[PDB]
Amino acid sequence: DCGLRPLFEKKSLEDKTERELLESYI
Amino acid sequence: IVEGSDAEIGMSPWQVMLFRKSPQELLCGASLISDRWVLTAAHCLLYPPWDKNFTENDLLVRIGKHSRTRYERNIEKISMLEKIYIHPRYNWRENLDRDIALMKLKKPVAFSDYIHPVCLPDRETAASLLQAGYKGRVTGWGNLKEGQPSVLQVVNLPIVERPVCKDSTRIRITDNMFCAGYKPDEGKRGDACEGDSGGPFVMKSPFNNRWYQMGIVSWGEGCDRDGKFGFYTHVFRLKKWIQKVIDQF
Ligand SMILES: *C[C@@](*)(O)[C@H](CCCNC(N)=[NH2+])NC(=O)[C@@H]1CCCN1C(=O)[C@H](N)Cc1ccccc1
Ligand code: NA
Repeated sequence: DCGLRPLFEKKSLEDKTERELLESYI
Repeated sequence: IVEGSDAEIGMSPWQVMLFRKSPQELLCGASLISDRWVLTAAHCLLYPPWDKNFTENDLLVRIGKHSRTRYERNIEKISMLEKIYIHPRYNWRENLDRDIALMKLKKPVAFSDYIHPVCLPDRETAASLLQAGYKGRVTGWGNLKEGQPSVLQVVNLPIVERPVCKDSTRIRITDNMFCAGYKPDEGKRGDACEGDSGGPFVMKSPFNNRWYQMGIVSWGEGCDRDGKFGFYTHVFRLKKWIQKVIDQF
């Protein structure tokens, strides 16, 4: 049980800036 | 954290706060890697130049804490330390090479919506995510300027090329560190700052949707200065030692 957040990943919900992270991977 | 934003609740559930017991004082950041293990920066615990050399007994840790002023009663947890472990080759005399320490909790903490561990990088996750330009995320209750926040602060910063890191400072850098942040050309700013050491530099894996801690806020010169970059302990480079103290006798 690591790297997955109950109020986010477990809920299939993105926090507000993580897409900034995934986009940087391009 | 300089030029960061307020963290949404539950956004960084592995966030840990290292406090001085007597008297109460927030010392550094840290991160939860298991129910009994907390990872942090060696210098947060041992640094003679600053008359710093703590013992388990001198400190405590707070987890699931969303406010420095209020006490989310059934949310946050306070755990005492049972043992501190500082990397054997931590070089505080020169460049803070191997600025990493492990703290074993007296008793296990219970995971919740507000508390959960961050994953440690495996060989291939690290080979794929550790690329300049790729952004990671740094969190911390540290200084807002070279200024203390009421909410955990977070900043997304790109990993920078080793040569660029090396040329940006006179301090001798090692393979055990990496730097991140924007270039003056880039437009955006942001940086960790004094107080934030020990806190995590994390990245989300596109492969499995999980967050991994790639760095530990280690050092810098000033905060958010153009041409400068914050330095972090390379977690994967030190994975062998982490496992060693963790899996022992
Ligand atoms: C303990 C941490 O809170 C802190 C993090 C500073 C981050 N800076 C930025 N802008 N990202 N670390 C320190 O303050 C360390 C500990 C010892 C002194 N130090 C420094 O960062 C000095 N400013 C530079 C330095 C001195 C000696 C060895 C390495 C770096
Ligand atoms: Na800078």
